[PDB]
Amino acid sequence: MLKEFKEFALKGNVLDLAIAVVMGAAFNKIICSLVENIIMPLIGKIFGSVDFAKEWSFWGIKYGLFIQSVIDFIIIAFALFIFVKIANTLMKKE
Amino acid sequence: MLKEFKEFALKGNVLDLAIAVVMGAAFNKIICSLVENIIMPLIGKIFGSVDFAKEWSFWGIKYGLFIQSVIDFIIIAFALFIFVKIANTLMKKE
Amino acid sequence: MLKEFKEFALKGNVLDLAIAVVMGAAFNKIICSLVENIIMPLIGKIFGSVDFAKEWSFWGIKYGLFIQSVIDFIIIAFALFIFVKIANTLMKKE
Amino acid sequence: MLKEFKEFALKGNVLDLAIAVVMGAAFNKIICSLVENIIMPLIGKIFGSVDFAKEWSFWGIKYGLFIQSVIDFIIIAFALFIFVKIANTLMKKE
Repeated sequence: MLKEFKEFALKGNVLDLAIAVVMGAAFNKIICSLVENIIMPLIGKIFGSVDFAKEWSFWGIKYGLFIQSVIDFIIIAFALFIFVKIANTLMKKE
Repeated sequence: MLKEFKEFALKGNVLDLAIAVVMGAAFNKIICSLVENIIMPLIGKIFGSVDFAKEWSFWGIKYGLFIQSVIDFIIIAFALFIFVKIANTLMKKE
Repeated sequence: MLKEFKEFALKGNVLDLAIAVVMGAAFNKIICSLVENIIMPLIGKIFGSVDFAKEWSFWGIKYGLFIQSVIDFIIIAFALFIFVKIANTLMKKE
Repeated sequence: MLKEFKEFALKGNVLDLAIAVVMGAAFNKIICSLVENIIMPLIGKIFGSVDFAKEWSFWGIKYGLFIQSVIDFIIIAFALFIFVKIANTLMKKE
């Protein structure tokens, strides 16, 4: 029940690690939820059209779709930006 | 077969790292399995209705769906809570 | 082109970090590929039947499906086990 | 509003951690986008055919599909390779 090799004691500071993977992932979603349902749309009805990458072919057929993922890598970073500042200040505790 | 640059020796303490990504992810699922099949439902037949976020439109159409992901970020954290305490004590070894 | 705040220099030892997320994830899949196409099946035609969790209902309807995810958390750990030992020794370099 | 146990102050250097999970994942996609839409195809119209793993059966029916995931683990590593070098030098700032 206590100290051998299969069971060290209680699941130690593996606690924060697990929390890392479990809450980081959870965080990941909120981040995107915002960008896919708010951000992307906004940028779409204002500053310009949404996307452009259904672009290629090349004596074979690669894709500019590559770029698209980057372009968003770019706007996906952004949402975090706007997230941190809007949240760092308006931190209400209920 | 031994020491150059492409092969250092044996796959060293990359061991725990791999285990991190492989078992953290695995953990992630159990966490959710609980929340999606037990927790969420419970909170649904008792303390109140499940969700509310199919809410928006805005001279364009963003979404409160944003919130939903957060609201769950909130309840997804919770399941971990109840998980740790119910498990930290009832730690049986078969 | 060099040292301000937006661009530090070259994408530094963020290199290993990126490699972590990019190759750990990649690893994650191989791990599972094995368990879903080899391991799980094996354990299914020999030591016994595959799974059991389509089990519940409870004056509401939660699920033992919860367990299933754990049971596999258990066998998903295993595949890593058998993976490391079978690979640590049979390390051929082509 | 300040220092108790539920709220430490402001969401501290959990900042980089979150950024890790949020941008590493984001990175992960671009990596693959390239390999699935450019790399894999290329290697397919030139150096040879794409894949081979729809291979097995074994007095039961396991799969070489196992290998496939590894083979790609191999080519998925590669794309990173070509990514870093093509990018480390052509680092333009707009």
